[PDB]
Amino acid sequence: TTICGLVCQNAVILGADTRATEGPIVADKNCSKLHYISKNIWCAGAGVAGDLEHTTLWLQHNVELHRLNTNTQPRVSMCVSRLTQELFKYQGYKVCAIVLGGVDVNGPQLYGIHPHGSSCLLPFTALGSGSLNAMAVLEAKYRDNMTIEEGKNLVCEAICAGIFNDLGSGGNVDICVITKDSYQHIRPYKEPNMRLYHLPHPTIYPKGTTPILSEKIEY
Amino acid sequence: QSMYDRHLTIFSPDGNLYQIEYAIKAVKNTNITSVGVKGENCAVIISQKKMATKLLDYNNITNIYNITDEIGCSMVGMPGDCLSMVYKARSEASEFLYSNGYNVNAETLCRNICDKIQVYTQHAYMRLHACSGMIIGIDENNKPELFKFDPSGFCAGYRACVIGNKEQESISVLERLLEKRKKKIQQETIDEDIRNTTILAIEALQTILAFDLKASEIEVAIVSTKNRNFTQISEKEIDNYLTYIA
Amino acid sequence: LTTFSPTGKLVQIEYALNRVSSSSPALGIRAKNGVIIATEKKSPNELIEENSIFKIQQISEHIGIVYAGMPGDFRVLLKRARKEAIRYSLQYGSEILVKELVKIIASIVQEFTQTGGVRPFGLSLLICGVDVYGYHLYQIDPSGCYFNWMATCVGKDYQNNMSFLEKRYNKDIEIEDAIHTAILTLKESYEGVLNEKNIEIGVAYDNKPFKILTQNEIKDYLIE
Amino acid sequence: TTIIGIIYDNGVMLACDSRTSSGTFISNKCSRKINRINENLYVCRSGASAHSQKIIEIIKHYCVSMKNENRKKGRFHEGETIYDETTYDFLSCALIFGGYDKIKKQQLYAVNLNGSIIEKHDFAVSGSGSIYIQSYLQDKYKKFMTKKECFNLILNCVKYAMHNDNSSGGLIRIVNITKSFVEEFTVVNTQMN
Amino acid sequence: MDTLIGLRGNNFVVLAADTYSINSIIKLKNDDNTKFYDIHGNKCLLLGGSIGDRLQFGEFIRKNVHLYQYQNNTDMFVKSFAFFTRKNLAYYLRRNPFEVNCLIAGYDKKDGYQLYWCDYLSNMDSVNKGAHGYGAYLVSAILDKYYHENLTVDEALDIFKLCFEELKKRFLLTQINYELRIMYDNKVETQYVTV
Amino acid sequence: YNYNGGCVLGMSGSNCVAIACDLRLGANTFTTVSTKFSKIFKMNNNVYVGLSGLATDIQTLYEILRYRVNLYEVRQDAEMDVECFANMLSSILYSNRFSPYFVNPIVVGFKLVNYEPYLTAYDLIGAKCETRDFVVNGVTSEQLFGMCESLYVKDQDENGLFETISQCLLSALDRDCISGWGAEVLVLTPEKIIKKKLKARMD
Amino acid sequence: SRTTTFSPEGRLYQVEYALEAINNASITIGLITKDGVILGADKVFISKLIDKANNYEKIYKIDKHIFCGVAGLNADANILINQSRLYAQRYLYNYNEVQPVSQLVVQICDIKQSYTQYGGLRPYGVSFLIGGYDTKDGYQLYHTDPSGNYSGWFATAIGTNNLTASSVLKQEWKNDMTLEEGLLLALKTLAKSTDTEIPKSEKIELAYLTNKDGEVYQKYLTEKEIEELIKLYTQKYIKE
Amino acid sequence: AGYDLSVSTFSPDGRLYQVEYIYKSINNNNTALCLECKDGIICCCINSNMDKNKMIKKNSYNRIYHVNNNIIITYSGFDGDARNIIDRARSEANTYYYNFHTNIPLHILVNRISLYIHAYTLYWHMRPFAASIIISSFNEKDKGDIYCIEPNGACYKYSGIVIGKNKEMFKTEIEKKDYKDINVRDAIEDIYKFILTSNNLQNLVNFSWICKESSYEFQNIHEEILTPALNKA
Amino acid sequence: TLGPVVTGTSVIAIKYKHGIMIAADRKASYGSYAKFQNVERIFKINNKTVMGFSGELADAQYLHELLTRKNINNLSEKKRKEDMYTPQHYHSYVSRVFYVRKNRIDPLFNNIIIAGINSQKYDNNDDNVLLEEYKEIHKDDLYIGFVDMHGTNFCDDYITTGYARYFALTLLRDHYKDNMTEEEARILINECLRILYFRDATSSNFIQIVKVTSKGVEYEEPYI
Repeated sequence: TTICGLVCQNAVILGADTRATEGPIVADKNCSKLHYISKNIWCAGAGVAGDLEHTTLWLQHNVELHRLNTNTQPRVSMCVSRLTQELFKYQGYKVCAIVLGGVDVNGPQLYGIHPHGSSCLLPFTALGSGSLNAMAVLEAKYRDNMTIEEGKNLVCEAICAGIFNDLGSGGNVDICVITKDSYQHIRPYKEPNMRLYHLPHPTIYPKGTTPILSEKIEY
Repeated sequence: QSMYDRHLTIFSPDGNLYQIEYAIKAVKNTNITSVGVKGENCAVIISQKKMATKLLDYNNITNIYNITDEIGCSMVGMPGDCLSMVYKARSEASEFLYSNGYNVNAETLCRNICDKIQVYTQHAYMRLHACSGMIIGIDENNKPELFKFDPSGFCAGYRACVIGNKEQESISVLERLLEKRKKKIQQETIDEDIRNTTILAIEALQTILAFDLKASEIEVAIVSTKNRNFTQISEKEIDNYLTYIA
Repeated sequence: LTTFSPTGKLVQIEYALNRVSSSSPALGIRAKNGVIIATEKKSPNELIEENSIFKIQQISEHIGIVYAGMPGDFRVLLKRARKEAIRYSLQYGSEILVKELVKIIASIVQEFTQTGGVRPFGLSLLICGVDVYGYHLYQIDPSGCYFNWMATCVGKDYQNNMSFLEKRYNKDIEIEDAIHTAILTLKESYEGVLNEKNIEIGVAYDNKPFKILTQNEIKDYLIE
Repeated sequence: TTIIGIIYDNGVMLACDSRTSSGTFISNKCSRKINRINENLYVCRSGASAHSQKIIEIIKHYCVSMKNENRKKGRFHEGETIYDETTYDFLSCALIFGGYDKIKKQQLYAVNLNGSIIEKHDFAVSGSGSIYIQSYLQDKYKKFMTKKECFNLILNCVKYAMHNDNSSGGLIRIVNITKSFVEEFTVVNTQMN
Repeated sequence: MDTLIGLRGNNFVVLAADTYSINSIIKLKNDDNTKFYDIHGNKCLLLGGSIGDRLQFGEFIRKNVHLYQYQNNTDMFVKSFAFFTRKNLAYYLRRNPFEVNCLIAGYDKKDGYQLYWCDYLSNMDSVNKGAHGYGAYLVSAILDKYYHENLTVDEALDIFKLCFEELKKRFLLTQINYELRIMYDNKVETQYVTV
Repeated sequence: YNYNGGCVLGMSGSNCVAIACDLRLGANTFTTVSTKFSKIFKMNNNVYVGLSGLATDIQTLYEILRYRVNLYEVRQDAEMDVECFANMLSSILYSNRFSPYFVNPIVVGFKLVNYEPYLTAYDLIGAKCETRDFVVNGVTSEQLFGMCESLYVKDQDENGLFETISQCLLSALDRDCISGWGAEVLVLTPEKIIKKKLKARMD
Repeated sequence: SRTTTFSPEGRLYQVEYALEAINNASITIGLITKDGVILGADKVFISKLIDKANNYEKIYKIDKHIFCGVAGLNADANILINQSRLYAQRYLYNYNEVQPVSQLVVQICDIKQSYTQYGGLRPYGVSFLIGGYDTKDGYQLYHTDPSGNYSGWFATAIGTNNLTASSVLKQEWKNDMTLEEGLLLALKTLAKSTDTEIPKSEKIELAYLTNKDGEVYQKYLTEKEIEELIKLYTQKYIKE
Repeated sequence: AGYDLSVSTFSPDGRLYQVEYIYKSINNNNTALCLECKDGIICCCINSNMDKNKMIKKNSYNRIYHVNNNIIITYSGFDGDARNIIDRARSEANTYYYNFHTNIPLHILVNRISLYIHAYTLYWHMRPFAASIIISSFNEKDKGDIYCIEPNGACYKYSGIVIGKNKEMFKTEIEKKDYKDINVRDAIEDIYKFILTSNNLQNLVNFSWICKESSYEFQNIHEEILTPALNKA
Repeated sequence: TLGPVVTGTSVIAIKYKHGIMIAADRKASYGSYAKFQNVERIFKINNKTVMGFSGELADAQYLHELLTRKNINNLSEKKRKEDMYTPQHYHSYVSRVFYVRKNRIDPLFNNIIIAGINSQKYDNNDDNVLLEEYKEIHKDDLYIGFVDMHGTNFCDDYITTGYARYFALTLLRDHYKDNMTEEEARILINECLRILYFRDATSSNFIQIVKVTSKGVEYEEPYI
């Protein structure tokens, strides 16, 4: 669940892995941790995935409502200034490590919110279980004012470093660019090396020892 | 006869709220005018400094109230209703910071004021607030904004508007004063809007009030870019701009 | 406290209907590939900027609304309309249906008639938009009822304004062809012959998000 | 996460590191331990960074809603800090309030865990690394000083408080306060050797 | 604790219970107690648990059903009666404990004789047999050996005589007295027997 | 909790989905009181929910979910698609955040002229685990994930899917002790539904 | 005055005007057959610009087996339907079974009765023919008023011209009525109430329950009633 | 046609009736007075109610109130309704002292008292207040300032103001002498001369001065300075 | 609050013929060390009564502000010199504040000592809130009260709170005399606090001696 975030010369690139878990097993090999706050601002959070649902959808519509009240696009410091008002009252109830940021009237910001309520601006960060592995390769290859392609391979290596060097990670890696024009929901490096292919066994059709067949033909 | 204007939430046979209609006449009866005009990257409010109809300190009586350090506004009408409207605005604009982080926008402030005004209209809780004002202020888009609100719900917004007892004898004058700068010369913007808009603003007030417009009976405020403070222009600069009519 | 009358009709509601019968004319016409709406924007002068005062607002990315009465009430009902477009969008991840939305606003308007010490809403709404069951164009009455119209007007002098639509309307009209039959129902209906970018027109724009047509865009249709 | 507030002869200065460690890991490197309130007073908090951002938010809301209550250009200084104490009627956080005043020349005084009775202070210092320089400050600090004297004094103070502390900051911040409100955020980056 | 043996036939429903009233871990306040909560509409509710909570819930659900049986001239359906008391148990769980165990039994022309089991929590389910308390661990198995289909009503009394006698021999607290609530053909007799 | 076990597994064939659940409602952990407690419900004619967990919430959440659906269902002439229904369960469980609703639901059904599989998982708090492939939740989710991993073809026939889900449940139920006897599988096609109750190990 | 005050005659004022306010509303017909209850309607036409093909506001749906035909204030009708749908569902949530209509009208007439007794609010200018099927006593058809005094029936014709249309059902109605014969029976009283001889078919709407052990409860399309309208031409079950 | 009944009814002319009658209510009550001086702010209060009681104590009926040591408040009108505003004034000082640990300034108290009086005007059930309030103080650095609060808000800064039954009489007597730069010890003798013009030789005029460089705090009437009244000139 | 994070030292109140003598150091220890060494603890509450602390200094502002406010309210109704709040009133009121907190669990750890002159035979009918010879009192017009954090309240002739109860009170219970002179009282406390300098781990110099006489509330600052 390593989620990397950084800022390029004009946009912010996020990225994470699509593999949730329960502690000893794998939940699913594809669960897009990225989100859609609006057109010019995206979100990605770690921690418990249940509390992240009613913190993203709640923020998506509350920003959309505020976007329809005025006429301009929403600003990134308004939404972060609204989660803390709810996260403080749920200091031991709501727990989430959210990373979000997009283009607005100011530069491309990237805030990192803590479960207890702490939040501050950050030019590059990594949140999740294997966040330490993601921030490791990030601090060694982070130049200032890099191009979009210069940040695309960096966040790809930042997640790939958190894929092999961590247990609570895996699956594909999806990223997103949050430029002022539009967004991108690309899924590069979907590990197609294929070390070994499976062999599904389609069982034959004799019967399965069924005593009752209450078939119904409702339209 | 006993017509249908007793309560505030009761419609008339033709369909007119007469308690609101009488409240607008309260503003026209206070005989206090004010002009507001937005030009390029600036906007100004011109007060009148008159008692709402000896030993009164004239520096205290005014019709300009800053809601925040970025959004200023004027007030007219009854002095009791206009004072409480500022407090119902200062406690609202500051509430926007505590509930949304960013500073409140000028257009959102007027619409949030009208929301509370409309609530007192449909319900017979309290009396209407016999007041009006011109909310001024720049936004994040680096553009000036001006908004006028009547005793009823209104978020009109004008590039140049007059509030007060002479709104029926000023549109024919403000249109010409605005035309004296839009379709005229219009060379450039040398950030000398004060010498371009306020001079073409005080001139509009002199065309409305037939007096000599004493500098010690008028105070303006600017919210232009590079300033951003709703600063009340000092007395010496007001008297200096009054001589520019020649 | 808007009680009954011996004739069996609300008197405050009948008085409220007179207010929408003397305001700016609102007009909506559905088509087979979208719905259109129009409003005669009575410009009093050039001081009021057109981008501030509007008669066409949005509820979501697919719902358009039109006002026809008390301008001070053009925002309170909008706030509860957008709030209901969010409360339905929080639970149900999809978009709010127009029939599900109009039945809530009709219930909100209704509660302002039976409650004691309140005043009924002095406006008539025109909710329109793309739905998964085709297109829709509803009209909300200050009494609280709603009609599933096809092409209607609610402003001043609509007894004869609807007469243009009763004789110049077909069941299968495209959205581009319905624009000129709507402009004709505004310019050729009454005064306001100097229709030069003084009419707000919203469209469903053939299942795309709600688009508020700009002044120069309407100018292409205003030449006829 | 040390914080040092030294008074001048005319104004006051504040200093803070930028580390905010989260369980022997730096999650928000180069953050802002100090915070702005107005053109004449700053607030630099430390301790628990959980409820810290809420108290700074409530103070900013209660300052703007109070400065506009008087006029346009007059706040007050002591009035704002005692309001911060009343907000502790818990949230464990030590705060430092300092700034220029319209009545007295300058003013700097701390707010401990629950009681802000440290008025007329002169060398207010708090935080985790504050325990390592409470004696060094008591020796090199005279009564009246200059601008460059206090700037060179707190530079080594934050340096010594960072040379022997696990919560040592990265780039340190130094905020000045005067009558004209110079307030230049002089940021220094050199560390001890 | 106490046993609450219930068995549903095809045209009859029998209920069994202990007629002991255990006060503390030592003395018995009274023999031949009252655990059943007879309802007018051919429904026989039977609770099991602490005497205090076993009483109030038995009366909160009896009058609340007799009220419903009078607000409409009809009688409450047995399928609706079982899911109603389950809702009240789930309602009385987030606030108060209510350590009770119940067996809901009744009869209605729309579905024949029914029987419903429950728990301390709301675990309502239609069954054919089943018991409660600590005695269920020695009687829930004997019922499976003598549960042929189309049981006559007189056969179940011999099953309980083959079941109560086992409780007298292999249970910690040998319950001797027993109460039976037979519900054969719209009649609710009470053939309470000892041993 | 590990009390009153049960499991629910949802499969997604080519154009027909299927669900299965046990039926052994246990009083205590190691007890059996009933073998006729189905854990799948007909929320609609195109929406089938499968609940698993404590019985104090399986029946309660089904009564709440029916009351919320049936109320919403009559406000429109058409039925309720799974898209708007799956998002509802994430709201009911989150509204009951610090509430004891111990359930792990499974929502299957056609997404809609066309017909899509649309399987979805959930947790005790309400994390919408979207999955266009097989899905499972319950107390025996550990012995079902790997079980439905090496025995799952992408697209299968209507009858072929039933044999896959049959061996997927009969192998896992015989490996666990609390999720006992009974397997009311439920294969469903856009025009026909099939309710088969397998003959599992009665131990 | 207000609804709280009485009158020297013993009657009321607000509930009396509401009883007359529904007399100026469109008619609705109720009819119990030997197969299932059926209902009638009258779409008042303000203009020809309504949809007239997808909706109709005179017959609604309460539950999957309970349905009513409203008649009166169309605005105030939507509140009780939004209030009866909750009682028809709160009974299911509390007793896990369908709600009998005899226990529904009592639950809904009390919400009307509660308004004509306190609060100082206006009553509900609405009255409707609510019918359904139940396992306790088969098909039923009740009828509420703005006061709350509900009563069972076999056929009712509230709305406008009640006394004339109700007299049609005094003779032409029979104890044994099939579904097709009942529809033709209710079709004539729906047409002659508006002083016409044949319905325009871009008018009146009908509904029917006819529980086939599942309570199908099908409504009618503008094309399905054409066959019913044609059958009225040949076999005229006239005014009389 | 009788539109001045409730307070929420607006007259068709545009005026707000039912609140203008209160000015006719304070015009029949006893008067109060205050004025600026170069050494302090001397106050005054005449209780012209001698012809009916004549049994009250000499220095009992006092109409000079202070929220703390440096802000005085007087009444003009219904003495019962003014008690409620003083309770809201002292509570406003105490609430401001808890939240800010300092004395409440004048320009923030007057704006909070005027809001309290105006708030009761807006209600349809609560009757409006019937008391005009004079609020004054005297800073050490800055000079004094007198704020006058009448019904229906309207807080106005003055330099000398009289309100009561002779407001159109004493106003002409203050503009004669420039009181802005004289003293307090001489103005007190001049004030007693004005009362004799407009009605007996009685000590029913109780008043105190906030500043005579007497620690710049609200003192009492100081009877010894009041007894040498120039009763003839 | 919870836990005495910022404690205080102990004060000593002794009465004599000219007035009330009180003393306290300026050390405000943060538990294990001397964080603040220049704080005040002897608080002036009236022109005739004062009060001291011990315990948590942070839980004293919630008591100082709730007490100095009552003095201004009483001063605003001073229609006679006898209407001043006597020390008997303040001590009984403070005990009520601690008793209502004792009903809850939060007790606001403090051991407030209230001292003052309980008489009105010495003219002070003029108050100077914001800033010759002595007299002899009959020992019954001098009120010195103690208040524990549990709400225990009484009054005596010599009170000593906090940690000096086991040190100061012992030397002071036998050395105290009646009608002590001014030099006798200060020499008694000076020789008493010396014992509290080598034994108390949380104590220091800067003995802020405050005397309450029949003419005012003075302040002095020795250093031993």
